[PDB]
Amino acid sequence: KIRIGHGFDVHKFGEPRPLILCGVEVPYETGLVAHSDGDVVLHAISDAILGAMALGDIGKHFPDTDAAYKGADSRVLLRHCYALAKAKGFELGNLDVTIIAQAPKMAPHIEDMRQVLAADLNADVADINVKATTTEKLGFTGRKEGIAVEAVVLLSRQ
Amino acid sequence: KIRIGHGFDVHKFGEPRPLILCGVEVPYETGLVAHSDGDVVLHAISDAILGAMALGDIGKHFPDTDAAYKGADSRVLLRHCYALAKAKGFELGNLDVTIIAQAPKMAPHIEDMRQVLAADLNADVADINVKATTTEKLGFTGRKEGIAVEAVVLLSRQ
Amino acid sequence: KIRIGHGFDVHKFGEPRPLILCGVEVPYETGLVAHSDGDVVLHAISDAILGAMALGDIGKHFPDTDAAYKGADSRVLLRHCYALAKAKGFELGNLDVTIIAQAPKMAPHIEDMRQVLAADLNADVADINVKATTTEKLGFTGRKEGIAVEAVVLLSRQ
Ligand SMILES: CC(C)=CCC/C(C)=C/CC/C(C)=C/COP(=O)(O)OP(=O)(O)O
Ligand SMILES: [Co+2]
Ligand SMILES: [Co+2]
Ligand SMILES: [Co+2]
Ligand SMILES: [Zn+2]
Ligand SMILES: [Zn+2]
Ligand SMILES: [Zn+2]
Repeated sequence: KIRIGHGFDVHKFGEPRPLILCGVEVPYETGLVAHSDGDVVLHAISDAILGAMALGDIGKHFPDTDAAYKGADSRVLLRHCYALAKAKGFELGNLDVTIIAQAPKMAPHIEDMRQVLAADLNADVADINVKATTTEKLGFTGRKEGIAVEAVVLLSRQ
Repeated sequence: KIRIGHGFDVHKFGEPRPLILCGVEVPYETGLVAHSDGDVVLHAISDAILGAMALGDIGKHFPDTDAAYKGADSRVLLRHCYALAKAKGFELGNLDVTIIAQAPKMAPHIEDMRQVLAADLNADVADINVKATTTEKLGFTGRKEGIAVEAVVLLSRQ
Repeated sequence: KIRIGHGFDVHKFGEPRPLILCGVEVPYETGLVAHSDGDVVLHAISDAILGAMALGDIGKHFPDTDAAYKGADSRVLLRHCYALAKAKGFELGNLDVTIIAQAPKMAPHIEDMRQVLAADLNADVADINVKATTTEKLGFTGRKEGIAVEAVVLLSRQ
């Protein structure tokens, strides 16, 4: 059995702290506003994994009303979601992620991001893709208000 | 054979009628503007199912220019789409849906929404996921101008 | 083995040149700004194919800093991407594309667009779907500032 999932997340720029994206610190003038560490990339991937498994979403599992998650490293959340999939007998088929951001430039960090995911998903990096595009100065990402991320995943029984 | 589909839909708030989302009435000051009942969630799912089967989209099947479909119940339209899939020998593998909205609050309604889909797709609820995220006040969804939905589906032969 | 991919692209209107979408000239008062011919539909599909194969994105393979791609017909880029998949032992399972645009009207062009893809992907048109939706005058698409495209693909080992 193969199961599909989709994730989507957005956070706004403006938090004076390191910009951590897909577990990688990317140099920038500001960071992302969030309850947790603000890793919008890992959140979208986590929601895709929960989604594929019909386990709801990260708002259910890791609520922003709970101080337990304040400033949390989002790799902990990602690993929890993947562990739920593994406990149900599934593993990664393949993952494809699209970072939608006007800045910063993602290209120098893509490989480091793929390696974070290979480690946390106990996967071959050949089964993991991270991409980036701008929206050519259009919309909220084009105005540098924040970053959006889309992810799709296939999980397979084993 | 397994086949993938993707749906995306948006409607604007402002129509003085019940807000029906994934077949569930959610309390809100206004409803969604559309030719049919405005159920942006079922529309996106419908387009994902039509899309997986290479049958076009809801604009083709249930045209905005067509009086038959003025105020149409979107559960009826979803079931039309799924019946076309079944006629081609396919059934639901699994479905994951992402509601993108600042308001209303979706969490209290998720399970009711899943149960609507399990009934309308004659499917096990374990194969159906409905998620929601805000965009942290960014973009037209973040400003409560309307609601966006993304959906992905896998259909399998039998 | 089956592999999933997702692509997303946006370009802004305002280049005085033919509007080429999914390889098809669509009448409109202006075209799209881009380094290549600006075919946002083929770019998104290309990124889905690269993504499924974990080969990065069109920014990596066809950089905008490189004059070799200036004005390039985006069918060349799509064919390169698909050829990489074929070289790795994969072929099209099925493809579903969503053009997100307030104008121009896509419906008259959908079948021509599908035929471009059936040719370039050496595929049966029954495995190829192209959809369109508006965002009901919301956001940058709704304001007719540009066009966005989402695509999902399933590739299967040959
Ligand atoms: C946010 C979202 C649903 C992203 C999914 C992919 C995407 C950007 C699709 C194109 C249509 C869209 C939702 C545009 C957003 O305009 P905007 O909200 O950026 O416009 P505005 O703030 O300039 O009105
Ligand atoms: Co979120
Ligand atoms: Co629509
Ligand atoms: Co792009
Ligand atoms: Zn988040
Ligand atoms: Zn609709
Ligand atoms: Zn492009």
